[PDB]
Amino acid sequence: AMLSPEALTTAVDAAQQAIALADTLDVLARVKTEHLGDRSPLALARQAL
RNA sequence: GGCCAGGUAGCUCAGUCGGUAUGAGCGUCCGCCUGAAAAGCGGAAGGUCGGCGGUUCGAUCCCGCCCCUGGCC
Repeated sequence: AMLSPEALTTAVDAAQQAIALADTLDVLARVKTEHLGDRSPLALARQAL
C-alpha cells in the first residue's frame, strides 16, 4: 500500500504550492486538473479503490 | 393521494444498489497537416450524476422530504 502518512502529506504540499503559485485564473484551472482532477496524484490515492 | 419508472458533459443519450461515469456520438481546445481551413491521425479540457438533509473513514448508487416529467388513474 502506497498511502503512508509521508506520501499524502508531500503530495498535498506540491498541490498547495502550485495552487499558491497560480497567478491567474487560467493557471488555476490547469493546476486544478493536475492536483484535483481525476488524473491527479491525489486522485490516484482515491483510484486505489 | 398510490407504488413505480425517469432528471447524468455544450447537444442527444447510455451506464453503475458505495471509493475510476477508464461514458458514447456530436460540440470545445492543442499538435502533425494547409497560404489559411476541414477531414484523417495523435493528444487533451470540461459533470460537483435533480435540490436540501440523514447513515458511513468514503454516496451518482441506501433512508426521508421536496422541486419537475411521463406512465397508468
